Amino acid sequence: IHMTDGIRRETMKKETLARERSLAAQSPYMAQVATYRARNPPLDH
Amino acid sequence: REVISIHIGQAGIQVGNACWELYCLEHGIQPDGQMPDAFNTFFSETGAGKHVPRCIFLDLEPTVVDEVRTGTYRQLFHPEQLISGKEDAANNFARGHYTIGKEIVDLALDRIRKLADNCTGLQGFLVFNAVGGGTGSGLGSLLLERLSVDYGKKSKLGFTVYPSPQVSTAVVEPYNSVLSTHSLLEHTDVAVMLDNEAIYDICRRSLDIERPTYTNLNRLIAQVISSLTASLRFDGALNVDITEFQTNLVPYPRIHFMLSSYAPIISAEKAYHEQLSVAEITNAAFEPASMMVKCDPRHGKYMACCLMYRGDVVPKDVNASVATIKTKRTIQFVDWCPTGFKCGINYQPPTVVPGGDLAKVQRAVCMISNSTAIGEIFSRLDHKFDLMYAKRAFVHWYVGEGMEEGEFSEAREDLAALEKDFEEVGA
Amino acid sequence: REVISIHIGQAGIQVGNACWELYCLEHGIQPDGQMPDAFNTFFSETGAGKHVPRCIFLDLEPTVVDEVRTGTYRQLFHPEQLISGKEDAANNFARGHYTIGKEIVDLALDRIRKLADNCTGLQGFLVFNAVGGGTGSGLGSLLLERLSVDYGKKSKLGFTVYPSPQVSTAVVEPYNSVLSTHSLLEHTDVAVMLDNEAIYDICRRSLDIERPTYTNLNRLIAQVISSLTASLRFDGALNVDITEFQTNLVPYPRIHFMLSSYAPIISAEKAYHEQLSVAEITNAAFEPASMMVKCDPRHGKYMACCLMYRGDVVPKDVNASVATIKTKRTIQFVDWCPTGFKCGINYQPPTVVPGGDLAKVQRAVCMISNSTAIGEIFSRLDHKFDLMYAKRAFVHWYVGEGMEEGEFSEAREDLAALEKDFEEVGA
Amino acid sequence: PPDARIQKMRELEERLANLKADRKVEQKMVAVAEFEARTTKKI
Amino acid sequence: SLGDALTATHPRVIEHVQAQTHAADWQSTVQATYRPPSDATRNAAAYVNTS
Amino acid sequence: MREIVHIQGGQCGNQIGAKFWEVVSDEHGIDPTGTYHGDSDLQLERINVYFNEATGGRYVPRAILMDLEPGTMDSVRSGPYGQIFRPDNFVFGQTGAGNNWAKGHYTEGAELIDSVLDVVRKEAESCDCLQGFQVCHSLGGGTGSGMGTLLISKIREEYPDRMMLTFSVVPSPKVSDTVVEPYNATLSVHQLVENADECMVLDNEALYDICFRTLKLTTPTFGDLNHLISAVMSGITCCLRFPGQLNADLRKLAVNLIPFPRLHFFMVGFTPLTSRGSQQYRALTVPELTQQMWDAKNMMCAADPRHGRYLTASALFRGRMSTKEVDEQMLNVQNKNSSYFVEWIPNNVKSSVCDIPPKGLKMSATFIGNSTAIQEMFKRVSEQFTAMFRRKAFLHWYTGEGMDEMEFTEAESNMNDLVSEYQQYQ
Amino acid sequence: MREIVHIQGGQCGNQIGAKFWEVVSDEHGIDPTGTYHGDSDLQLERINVYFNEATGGRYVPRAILMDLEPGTMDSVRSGPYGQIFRPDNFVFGQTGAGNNWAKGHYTEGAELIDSVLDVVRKEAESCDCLQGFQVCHSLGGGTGSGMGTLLISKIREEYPDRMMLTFSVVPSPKVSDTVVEPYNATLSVHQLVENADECMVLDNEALYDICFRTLKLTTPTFGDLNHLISAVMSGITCCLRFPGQLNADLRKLAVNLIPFPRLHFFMVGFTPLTSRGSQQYRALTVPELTQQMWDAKNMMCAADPRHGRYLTASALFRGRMSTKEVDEQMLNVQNKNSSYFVEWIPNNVKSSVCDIPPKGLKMSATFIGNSTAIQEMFKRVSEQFTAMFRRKAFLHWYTGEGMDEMEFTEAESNMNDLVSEYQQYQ
Ligand SMILES: Nc1nc2c(ncn2[C@@H]2O[C@H](COP(=O)(O)OP(=O)(O)OP(=O)(O)O)[C@@H](O)[C@H]2O)c(=O)[nH]1
Ligand SMILES: Nc1nc2c(ncn2[C@@H]2O[C@H](COP(=O)(O)OP(=O)(O)OP(=O)(O)O)[C@@H](O)[C@H]2O)c(=O)[nH]1
Ligand SMILES: Nc1nc2c(ncn2[C@@H]2O[C@H](COP(=O)(O)OP(=O)(O)O)[C@@H](O)[C@H]2O)c(=O)[nH]1
Ligand SMILES: Nc1nc2c(ncn2[C@@H]2O[C@H](COP(=O)(O)OP(=O)(O)O)[C@@H](O)[C@H]2O)c(=O)[nH]1
Ligand SMILES: [Mg+2]
Ligand SMILES: [Mg+2]
Repeated sequence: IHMTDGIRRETMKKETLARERSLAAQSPYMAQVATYRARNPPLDH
Repeated sequence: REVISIHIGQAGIQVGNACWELYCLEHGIQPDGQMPDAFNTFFSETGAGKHVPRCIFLDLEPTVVDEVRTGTYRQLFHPEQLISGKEDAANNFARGHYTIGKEIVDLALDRIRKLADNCTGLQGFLVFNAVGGGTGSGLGSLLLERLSVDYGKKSKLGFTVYPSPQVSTAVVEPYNSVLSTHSLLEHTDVAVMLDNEAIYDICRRSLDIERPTYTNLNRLIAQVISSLTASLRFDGALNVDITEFQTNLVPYPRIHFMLSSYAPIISAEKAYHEQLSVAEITNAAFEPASMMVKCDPRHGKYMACCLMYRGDVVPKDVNASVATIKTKRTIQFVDWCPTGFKCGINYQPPTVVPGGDLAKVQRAVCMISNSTAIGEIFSRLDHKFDLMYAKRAFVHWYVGEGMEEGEFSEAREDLAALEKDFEEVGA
Repeated sequence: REVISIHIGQAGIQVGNACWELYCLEHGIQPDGQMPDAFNTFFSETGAGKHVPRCIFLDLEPTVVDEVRTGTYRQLFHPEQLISGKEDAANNFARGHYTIGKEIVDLALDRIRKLADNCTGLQGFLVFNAVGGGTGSGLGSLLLERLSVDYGKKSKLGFTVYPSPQVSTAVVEPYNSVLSTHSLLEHTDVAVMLDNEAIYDICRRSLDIERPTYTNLNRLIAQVISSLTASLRFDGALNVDITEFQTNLVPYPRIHFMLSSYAPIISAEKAYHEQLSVAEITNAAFEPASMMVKCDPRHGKYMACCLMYRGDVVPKDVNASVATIKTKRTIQFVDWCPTGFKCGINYQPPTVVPGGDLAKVQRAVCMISNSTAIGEIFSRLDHKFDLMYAKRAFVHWYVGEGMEEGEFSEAREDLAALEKDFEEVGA
Repeated sequence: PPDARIQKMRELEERLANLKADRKVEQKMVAVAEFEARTTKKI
Repeated sequence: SLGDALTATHPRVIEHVQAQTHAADWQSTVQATYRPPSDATRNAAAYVNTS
Repeated sequence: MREIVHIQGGQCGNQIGAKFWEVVSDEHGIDPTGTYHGDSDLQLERINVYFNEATGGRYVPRAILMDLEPGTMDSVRSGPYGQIFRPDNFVFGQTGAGNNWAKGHYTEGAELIDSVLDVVRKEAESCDCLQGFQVCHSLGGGTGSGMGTLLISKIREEYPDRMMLTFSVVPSPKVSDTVVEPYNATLSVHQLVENADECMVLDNEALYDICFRTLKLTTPTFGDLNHLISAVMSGITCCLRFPGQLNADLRKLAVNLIPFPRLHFFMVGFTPLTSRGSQQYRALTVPELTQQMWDAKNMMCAADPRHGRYLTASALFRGRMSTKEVDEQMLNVQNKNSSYFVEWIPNNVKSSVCDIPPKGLKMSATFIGNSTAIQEMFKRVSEQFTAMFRRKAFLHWYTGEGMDEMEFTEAESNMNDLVSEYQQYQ
Repeated sequence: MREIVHIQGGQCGNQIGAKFWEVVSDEHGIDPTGTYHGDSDLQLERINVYFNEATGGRYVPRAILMDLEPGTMDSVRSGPYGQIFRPDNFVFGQTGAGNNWAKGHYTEGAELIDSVLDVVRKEAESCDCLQGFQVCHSLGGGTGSGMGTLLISKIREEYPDRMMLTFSVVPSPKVSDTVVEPYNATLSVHQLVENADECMVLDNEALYDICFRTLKLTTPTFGDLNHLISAVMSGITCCLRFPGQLNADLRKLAVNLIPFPRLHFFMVGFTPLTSRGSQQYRALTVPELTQQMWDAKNMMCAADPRHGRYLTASALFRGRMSTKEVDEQMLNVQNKNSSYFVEWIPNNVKSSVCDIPPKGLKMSATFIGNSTAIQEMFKRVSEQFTAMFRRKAFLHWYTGEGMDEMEFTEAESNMNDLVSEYQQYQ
């Protein structure tokens, strides 16, 4: 039963850590997407 | 105008258990045997308000016989027709034909003599068997041979259930089938094939049951037999007796093996979905999806066809449907036969049984024909019988029973001769 | 007088999308359903200022159907007239003929019944489909046979798409085509052939479009169907109806397969160049380069021909043109039919579509005839069908879906009988 | 008695055929009535 | 300390900057072939209504 | 409408699936926060196939996460498009297999496969018209091959009508990553041949030299390789997501590529592929895509098609084009090198067209080839299997878990029979 | 109008009632000081059922708090929403029972039930139409089981026609606090089977399982369990407090769940219940409520219904909803697993609809199922009782107070006949 509670605690902690890392790493990806989207100009009909 | 029935083997007497229930609910006779002229062909009036089927159940094991004795139909049958052996043939043709058959066949014969004596206008007999088993193969052949000796000129409806090619419950049933066909080929005048996987497909496709037991197969076989006998029991606008069948469906003395079919075959909820006529049931009686036997009639050429119609049919529409079927180019008849058809109408429609899986239909069609695909079935069975025989598998118990190689060689040669006859008559 | 048309499959509903665009444009019907008496045969007038087409779009894949539902013509089509299944049949005759077709055809015929009931002067049906696929061929044949059962007496004009000899898109289309012909033989009344390689060559040669797509093909098919229906739609010097195609172009009930041609097939810039007249447009409609089916009529022999004329056409010119054709020996008619021409004149010239490449022509000719090169096309397809069936390739799909190998051989033999019939007639 | 059910369907079919013939006659009357008015408008 | 799993990987593998079609330019063939006939202005040469 | 349920197993499968979901989310115009931010309305009409709308435009992918070691889930969640996967879809053990098919197929799978079955069922009846199952995993490993293959067997047993499509990576002669590749690979393919509907074989060396020649990259890490695999993965299913001129679903391509039940091993490629310095050379024309599609250097398996015969082929085209040119090029490639195609089947090539090219392109084509030259990879695996099994090396780790040598005999015999059939039909 | 009077027993009952009153006060918009501050007018018309107008918009709960130890009252008064309870309602003994049924049922009940009866009779006669009584207590402690049971019997003798609910928690062997729990539990059940009108069984181990697996909480204190119990209890009487498309009072629920008067032991569940991490990724529909309501792992009792038969069932629904979808889901769940429902009662599910959901939610549901699997826990307690009573352990504390062996023997006799009839009807 102690094993199960330890698994739960580590899972919650690592969920929080992974969320923090993902939010940290999102912004440069958005900057890169903006940079390679600026290359394509939309057409005028 | 009467006919009596005998039952041999597990399958035959179970089919008869279904058939007599169906007949009793046809003629309004309760299981007690009292009704609260047509019944005279199957029932003889006894005492005051009692009817007894012209039936005899015969088997070697006592089990199924004693649950027949202890079932609901206690008072329906006279107890002393219910004849029980002591030990089974054990799926052994030699055992059932020489060991146990010699002492029970006498009782069957001196029972059939008095059963016929009670009758006055006996048209013939109708037997029920499966040639896959042991007791339904050996002692049935011996008994029917003894009747052939005793009567000779009397008709005998041979209703046989052959084993399917792929679906099989036993392992030595090819030998039993071949040894049965040795005698059934030249003893009985009319023989009907009943395959097991074909009925499985019939109940799976149209009857839409995914878990079919033997009871439904027995119910539909009983319906087919009742449809065949309805021209006997009831008067129609165009009636046919048992006698016309031999002279109208058998072109040669050795070729007597007629297929079966039925239509319409619909469940309780399909009957509301569509409305019926005669043309589509005439067409559906010829498609192989409703045939009772594993065969491919499109490969072969028809010899003759018998069509029994029940319910509400007039001769004009059947004649028109026959003309349309003849004009169709999907099925072809043999050159020497210009007309291979035989129609028939009865006024009384087929019945339904509470608890059954059939619907109340205005009219129904029973189809019985003759083609060369039955030769292909015989060849298919013979190939797998010879496949085992090359190593003398399972033969030595038959040998120790008292038999030898001679009848096996003769049976293989007789089946080869039947194959040659089938291939030569089709040209 | 009215005609209702059905479009089956991805090809059928796309050619219907082009065809109904043409129908709306030619009668001056703006895409929302109202005008800004001749329209009565296609558009039913409802309420006040609103027209609904007499058609149904049906398919088992909803993608293209609902894309049409959200196209330019949203309010034009009735919401319930665009039937759409939930899953594709995936190039399988069995999947569209037994498994998924069983529960869609009932709704389609329920809608067709009320569509015809709203009509009063129905001439017949008119089907567009493609047999190279599974959604088209299977349930189209199923619906065709069901309508033949229901109505029967009403004509059914067939405009099918067989796979081209060299250019093809699928792998297993021979099976679908063969089993489609197996029913098109007895259920379709007049069949009008449409290939794809021939129209590709026509577009590349006449319209000099270097990169054609399916849209141009469908636009030309719409041109053909409109030119052959304008006789019913508008008044001319000599009017013809649906019954004329059966009476004058179908000599035997088992021989109904038609060749299509159209003239003048010209672009917008070359209408300036050439001086259009009856003689050369009639002559041009006979060379194989202007035929919508990849076949050579020189290797065949004509039986009967039909000629529709639109625009400023005087009968003396067409009589002179057909006389000059008859005196020509490059093409050969059969001595069997001494008079093998059928003509029809309508006053209104063919209409033009904005964005199309066909120019506004003073007059046009649609030539629909019968020949024996269709047996050559069927023989060529049969060659590669037999070369591929030898290895039992792709059979397991059809067998598992619910079918078996028997009907493959039966349709093969039916096609062989067709080959023999066309060989005999061509003598 | 053996043909009572058959007599019932015979009566059913003959009555339905008579009704359908009457409906066709009515359709013919409607057609000619509409034809007259439309032709008058054209004139 | 971090690895190199965070890479754009779109400009390195699959991209054609000159030949890209912008997502607003996406259209089906039927959408581009069946225009409102009243105001079709996507074709250079067409039959003008001449009363 | 027609629904595809995605399944991810092992480290390789998890990473390639994360890349696949990134590419798909980019194509449908949704940002890594789970909300739609595209411009064209063509994307929204077919997002149900891969996403479910929960609240306020939050489109959640329809995927299952499966592994046994925390590192791979941590990598999936830490990167972008990591907080879009459903937290409950991360069904996940804790002990790890570690290059052992028996461990992942009999012990770990015993108490982990029930939860994944519950998740896949809950997520399967969540949709109305399920089209089939699409899985991507590894074969040389223990967790992906064994547990994933047992899950394949279970979902084939429960769902016997819905289709099954697999992307599996296979061992390689020069780049041999682990040591127990033959034992795991043989049993994986032994189960796949009897249970999987169609398999598309992948290998890292083909991707390696594709990056060598076509892209001329210097250090092509796993990201580029997984992006190429994901591009093909999305190109397979582009018909269900966009309107086209002639649509072809998974069943349409499977009936046009599988003549026999055991003839379901394909090989894949992708077009166009050019270096960054050569972006202006190639014009996006049908002949230019066709010439690269049929080249042996563009194939994604270590099997030369010139050493065998094509049995059936499939071409999935995207973008606005003309059918005449595509069909003419297909006929031309069928006719010239006719010695490389089978004889007893006409029109070996199946074609399909869609009007929506993938983002960043103008038009693309995807090739699926059922060539008989794939038996060379199997013979390569079998010779190593027979040599290493000869003295029962590394065997005790397998028989010590419940297995017997009879399973190895069955796998070797069955795969030898398969290579015999492939050689027969050549 | 129809009036609900609340009765709380023991420490467990007092905490449960405190949480329940906080939740209800939050629903009706009264502040912790006792003054109404809500927005809609629907929060005034049906608040007589729980509160009483004092002056200036001050509403006092219709509750009577019972215990035998000052700690429970002190904690109730100290906590928030503790200044709304009327001090005269704090009926209160001094010595304490202390985990002994006999003390709270024969000795301590004698001098305390008179004040409890006085206060409950004073409040009950104040209102015009009492809908019924409501009791939440425990079967493990002394003052909750014995004194609560004595009060139940006294009320049944005094006001016979009125309804009566019993939210009684039954201790489990896995989560076991007190040594002498079987002695109190069996006799309390023996009295309840004739005294209480209908009983809904709660259990702490089931609540712990729910808060572990579903809510994904790491430290499930008594606050979370009391919150779940309070939400369940508030959900029951929602139709009395708000209009709906199909209303259902307590008697209407009882008549559709009790075919035989001695079968009134229900097993209870609540939905939706989602973790905060998984709160974004879920769509909120009727199927999402129905699939979780019928789940065995969502039930707040220590009895698996899959080991028994759903003899009757009920469902309470809150929110602006479609009756067609509710009926279709109920028919689907009835017809899917036909083996879990009894044969001689068709259409075993009773449904009701309220259009006002709980605060912060758009849809919710509640389940009250009279199953024959409730007899699992009765055997699980009676086996311990028979195992310990056979040696007269701790008996000298019970015998030396007035009780003798006959009460015990009749206790397991009624326990056995109840469980025997429950097994019979299975
Ligand atoms: N149609 C039908 N056939 C049956 C039935 N029972 C058995 N059979 C067939 O009979 C064949 C074997 O014979 P059985 O009926 O089982 O028994 P038997 O004929 O008395 O022969 P033994 O068992 O050796 O005594 C099997 O291959 C079955 O196909 C049945 O209830 N209905
Ligand atoms: N001329 C022409 N042919 C078409 C068109 N669309 C489809 N086809 C033909 O249809 C054949 C394949 O069938 P599909 O139209 O793709 O679809 P289907 O016939 O309904 O069968 P499934 O694909 O299984 O649904 C192709 O070989 C094409 O030749 C079209 O717009 N014009
Ligand atoms: N192409 C590609 N291959 C990968 C990736 N990750 C791992 N692999 C391959 O997977 C193999 C190892 O499989 P493994 O993770 O041990 O499988 P498991 O033990 O079942 O989880 C190695 O040979 C790698 O080449 C990836 O992101 N892309
Ligand atoms: N669900 C729940 N259970 C509780 C709470 N407080 C106590 N319990 C349970 O009640 C049991 C003890 O009851 P007890 O305090 O002796 O009741 P009393 O002596 O009659 O007042 C323990 O096993 C606890 O698990 C609570 O706030 N909520
Ligand atoms: Mg027997
Ligand atoms: Mg299609």
